[PDB]
Amino acid sequence: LHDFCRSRLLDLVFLLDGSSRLSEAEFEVLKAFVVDMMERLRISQKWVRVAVVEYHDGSHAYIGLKDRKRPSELRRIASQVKYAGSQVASTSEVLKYTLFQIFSKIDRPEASRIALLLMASQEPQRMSRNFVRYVQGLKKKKVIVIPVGIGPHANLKQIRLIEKQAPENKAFVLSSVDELEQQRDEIVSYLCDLAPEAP
Amino acid sequence: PICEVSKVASHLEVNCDKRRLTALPPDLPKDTTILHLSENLLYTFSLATLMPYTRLTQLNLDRCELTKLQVDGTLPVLGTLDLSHNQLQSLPLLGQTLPALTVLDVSFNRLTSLPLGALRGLGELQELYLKGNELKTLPPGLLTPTPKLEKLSLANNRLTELPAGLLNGLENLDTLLLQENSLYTIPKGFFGSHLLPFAFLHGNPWLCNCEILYFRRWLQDNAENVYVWKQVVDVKAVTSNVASVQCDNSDKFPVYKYPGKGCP
Repeated sequence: LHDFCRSRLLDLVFLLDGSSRLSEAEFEVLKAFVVDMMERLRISQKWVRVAVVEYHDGSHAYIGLKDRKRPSELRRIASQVKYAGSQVASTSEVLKYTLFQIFSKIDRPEASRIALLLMASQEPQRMSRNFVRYVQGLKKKKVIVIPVGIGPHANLKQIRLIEKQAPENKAFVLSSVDELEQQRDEIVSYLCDLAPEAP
Repeated sequence: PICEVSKVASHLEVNCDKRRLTALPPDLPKDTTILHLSENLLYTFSLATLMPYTRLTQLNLDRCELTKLQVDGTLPVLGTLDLSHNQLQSLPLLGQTLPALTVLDVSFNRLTSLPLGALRGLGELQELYLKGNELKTLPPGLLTPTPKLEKLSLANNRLTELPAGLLNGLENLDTLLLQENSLYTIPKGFFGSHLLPFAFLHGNPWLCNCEILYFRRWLQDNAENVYVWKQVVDVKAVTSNVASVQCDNSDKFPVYKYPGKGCP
């Protein structure tokens, strides 16, 4: 567990891209990134709660924030996320799910709320109608949305939309899934910095 | 000794889950805000025993095989009550006991019917979960005293009919779970002119005649708001699919595509 992120209070949500842009091997690295990401976070009901959601045309919820399982159990489910590899990875559907189904109420006002969006594709414009409204809606609920771009096929437009509305919404643009292993120590330095500490 | 007491932030949370407790343990701290009593041996339970704890705002009595919940006394600041997966054959009135209740979960029980004005007094209520019961009908003006309601779960029941004014007054409704029932039609002017982001209407034997015309009109304008709830193992997925709403007339034909042949 991190030395900086032990006394932190945070509710983290993992949104994994399930498009065909990332191969089944590249998606496995993304999963390995998430698992190693949680190993350095103090996973507990009092401290840091996690949520793993693999999304494509819809959203598959593997782990919920209100789940009462050991951190070892939560790591296996994250490492056993089935590769979808769909034609379309709707980022608007997963955020609409995050705004209404996951962040409907403020259960922990004493803790920060971060939605880690892992994107590597670009949904059709027919689905990007209410994207901005979903982003500003999470801002009103005080939710720091952090876009994580992987590769050249990442939705650069939707990245800029999130970063321009809130000052805390910083984005991560990577060229490959192998850069996740390099930046894993840096993203946590920002994730935990936005979270309050415990007396 | 047996129960765990932790100090997170300002409030105090006590966890007494899976301890073979038959009743409320003695010498509990009065400055408790959250009480966990999940999975125990509670035959009956009275809310009056929780009165000395005036800091309590959240309660969990799920999976305790509760047969009767006696509603004595009052809890001014209680907002969350969980009674899921129990043996409740009747829904107790929480109106005059829980005025600040915002979340109520009575899912996977055995509710055969609901009395008149079962939610009267729950003005601050926002969510109601009645999934996995045996509700066949609904009382008139059920969600009337709850205008701030946002999520309604009536899924996996045995509902055959629906009140036309069930969603009346709801201006904050964003989620509607009505799948896995025995519904055949949708009442005229049921959804109104309110925007409903989520609507689960699949798994129902919709009788596609001339009465379902209004339903099709709503599905064609709100196709982006129709979703499907499918669960494998513990993985729960929600995907938009307007074609899920299918006619009972076995062609596996989507309701929103059914042509109005012979209806004015």
